[PDB]
Amino acid sequence: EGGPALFQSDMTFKIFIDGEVNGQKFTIVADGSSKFPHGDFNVHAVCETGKLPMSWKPICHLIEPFFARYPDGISHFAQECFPEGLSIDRTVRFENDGTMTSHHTYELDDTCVVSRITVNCDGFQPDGPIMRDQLVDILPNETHMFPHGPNAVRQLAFIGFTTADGGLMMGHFDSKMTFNGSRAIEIPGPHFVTIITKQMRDTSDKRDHVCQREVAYAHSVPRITSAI
Amino acid sequence: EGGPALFQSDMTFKIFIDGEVNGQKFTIVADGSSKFPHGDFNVHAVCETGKLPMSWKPICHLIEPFFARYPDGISHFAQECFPEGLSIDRTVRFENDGTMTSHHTYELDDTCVVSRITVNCDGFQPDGPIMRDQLVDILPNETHMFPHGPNAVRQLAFIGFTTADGGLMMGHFDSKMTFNGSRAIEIPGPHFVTIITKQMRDTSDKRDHVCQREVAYAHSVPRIT
Ligand code: NA
Ligand code: NA
Repeated sequence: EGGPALFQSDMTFKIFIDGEVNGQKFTIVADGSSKFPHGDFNVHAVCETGKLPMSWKPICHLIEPFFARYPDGISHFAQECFPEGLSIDRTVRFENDGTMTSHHTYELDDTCVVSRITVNCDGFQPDGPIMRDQLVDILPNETHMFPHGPNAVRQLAFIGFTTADGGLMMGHFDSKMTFNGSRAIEIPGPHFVTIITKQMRDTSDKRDHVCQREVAYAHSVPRITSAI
Repeated sequence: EGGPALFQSDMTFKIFIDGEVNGQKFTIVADGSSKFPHGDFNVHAVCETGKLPMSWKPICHLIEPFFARYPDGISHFAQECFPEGLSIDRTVRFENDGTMTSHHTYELDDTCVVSRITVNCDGFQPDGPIMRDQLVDILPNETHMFPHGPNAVRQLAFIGFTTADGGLMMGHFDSKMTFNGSRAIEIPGPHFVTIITKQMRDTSDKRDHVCQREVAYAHSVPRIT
């Protein structure tokens, strides 16, 4: 198409995140592999600035939409964007807490996808559960994909995180993916991507790091053909 | 006898809506029925005041969470609320347009659930697709249900409506359902309700007559173990 044809290969990825939270700079490098048919892959992410100043949990969406698994009959926008690439502009606004704003660029180097992300995490509560590292898991969710003009798609999500006291920190996620090239590209109709995420810490790597697994896949719902 | 045991049969409902959009007052009355196991049901609505002064599409969510079909390992909060009843306080904020704020109460009379709702639709664009009636389809959604303390559940959704010119009007839906009793109630863990809606214009004359069908069912999504 021929972006989806490229993704019939096994691929690797590398992510460079330049971040700040409340004025304190951080750097994360991440890398991984994803074999066809994709939709289930791990990432190894390391904080290169010593110790991450906030919970690793909200970093989950920063550390590969083209590795989601799409069925027959839904257009896979992120994959169609290649070989030219795509950018992402994203907001995650946490209730009673700060807002993460990011800019993502993706380029293809043969079968490696290289990602550069700058993120500003501002207005975060120093005595809240993100900065106190009191977030215990990431709730699986049904993200909503929408056409967004001729060259973009918008992803909306409610991303929950369970707190150590058994409460819930809710992030309002709004992400626009934009095609970088001049050709016309097939914009999918409204659909969903289900995303399941889990982070783990091992003795393997001694650096501050997570190993995160994501299962991601697209689906539609049966439409109803009359009101009887 | 309480909760889901009250919903094992065929049931009816009646809805009274007291509304305004940009200060224009309107009244809707609606009824329908829902047969066990529920999850697929019709409503028939009439604007008692004549012509609806806005699109009927954003009214879809006002004109029955207890008629969603719940499977066996998810507690069906809205059913569990009965006989005491349930309230809903809900906002739907539309991008580049108005906000609908509604307050619902639900009461069970035998096998009929009666609903009384006030809605305030404020700040709507007189030249936007809501007020100009240029919304065509209601997109299906995956609404997100969360526990919300020991007596409530919060439902979050992205409710989109396509416009005639192929655009999208997006509503941010935020809704709290609260038990009005003193008994301890089981609060379900995080889950989803899939909702598929279709609205039909009916033979009207003096009053708008609209029919709506909704398929709604709960499901809960993998975890990684
Ligand atoms: Na499509
Ligand atoms: Na449950």
